Amino acid sequence: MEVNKKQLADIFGASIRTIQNWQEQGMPVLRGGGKGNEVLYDSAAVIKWYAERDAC
Amino acid sequence: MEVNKKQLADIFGASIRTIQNWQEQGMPVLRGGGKGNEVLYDSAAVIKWYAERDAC
Amino acid sequence: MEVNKKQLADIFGASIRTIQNWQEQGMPVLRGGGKGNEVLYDSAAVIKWYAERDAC
Amino acid sequence: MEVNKKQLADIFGASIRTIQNWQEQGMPVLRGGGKGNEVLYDSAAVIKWYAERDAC
Amino acid sequence: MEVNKKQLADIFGASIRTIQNWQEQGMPVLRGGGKGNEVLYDSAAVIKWYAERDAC
Amino acid sequence: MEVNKKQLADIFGASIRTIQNWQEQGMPVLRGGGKGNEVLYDSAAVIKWYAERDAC
Amino acid sequence: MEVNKKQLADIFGASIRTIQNWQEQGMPVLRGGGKGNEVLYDSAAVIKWYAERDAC
Amino acid sequence: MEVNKKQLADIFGASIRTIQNWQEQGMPVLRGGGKGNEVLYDSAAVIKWYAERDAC
Repeated sequence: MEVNKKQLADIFGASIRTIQNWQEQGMPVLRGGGKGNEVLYDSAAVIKWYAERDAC
Repeated sequence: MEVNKKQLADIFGASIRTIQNWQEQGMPVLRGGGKGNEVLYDSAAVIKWYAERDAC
Repeated sequence: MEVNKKQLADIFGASIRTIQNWQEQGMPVLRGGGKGNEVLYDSAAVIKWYAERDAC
Repeated sequence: MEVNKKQLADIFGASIRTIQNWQEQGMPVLRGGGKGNEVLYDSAAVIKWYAERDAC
Repeated sequence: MEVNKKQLADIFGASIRTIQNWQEQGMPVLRGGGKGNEVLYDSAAVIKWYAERDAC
Repeated sequence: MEVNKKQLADIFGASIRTIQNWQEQGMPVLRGGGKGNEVLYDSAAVIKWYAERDAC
Repeated sequence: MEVNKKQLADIFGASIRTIQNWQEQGMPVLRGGGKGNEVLYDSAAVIKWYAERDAC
Repeated sequence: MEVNKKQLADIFGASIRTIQNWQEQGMPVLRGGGKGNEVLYDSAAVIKWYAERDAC
């Protein structure tokens, strides 16, 4: 599902700064409008990204 | 995040049948009652369980 | 007060499925204590949530 | 005992999200460590903090 | 979580004698299965009991 | 690529303050975000903007 | 020897995820300072625990 | 801002030695140069590095 940074953090039971550090490490982001629009995330793709970090 | 089966499925980009199927394999359930009760899930704990299943 | 889903729907004169909607929309839930006892609610907090829905 | 966020949550019959919310409210942390090692908690110290929070 | 007497003491950072005295004062216990299974505890229920001892 | 202020400054071999100064001078921003939203930049767009500014 | 989590994984030829699950299973941990110092391990103590998992 | 070792220490309310020790621990340096070059720092990047050090 479509989530904002705050909603993503809550889904992971994590800090917002925990979210931002993951972004720096190549964590996927969705879209918006270009200046005047919050960063959006696909929870499914973030979960897949989190999982493949330590997949064999 | 505390979510229902439909929400958890949305979060994972999965079918409800996949969530039921994960539960049968031992996926953690947060307070979820029995009868007259919808089940609540810890999205964060289900995500933890997910990654550790094919983790190294 | 400490109420279950049945008691809460009762207090709101609503269907249980309606209570399940409010939960999916972000309505506050207590911390029961695991997959043994039901979801619990704080009636006071649910009322404030209900009221702050169209408080602006 | 020394536990991770998921264990502390299991111990309290709570969500991982509830643990994070408690962390923001001043809930004691044993080994926050540093980005590289997850956060460790003193279950005894968290319980003492929980009990002192709604006590006379 | 489901714990034995030794695990519950460690969770409380306490003496097993401390636990046995809580039992006498009415601290909640789980069930088992006729000769073999030790006394089991719901950590969540025990914390709830610990806190209610002088809650407002 | 989509980067935060620190990453952009790292990419340019510049201080974060120079990035803020470029922002005030009309450097393109990708995700302005709400509050609690960090600012996201398009590295490719900031580079094009950089080259145009003293190009002949 | 005294090692941090990254160092113990390398000693074991393992992922960080593997070390964390062992911790969850009761693998010994040292002490520190209180949220600042990383989790520390006694390699000797950890090896004894690894071996005693199915020593006769 | 771009500041020298003495300025950064003053900004942090810290000893120059602490700054050196943070440098050994991986703290970002801006204009480092070689010899006949004193070290410049991005105060904004050092602050970010500081906060994420014991952040969740």
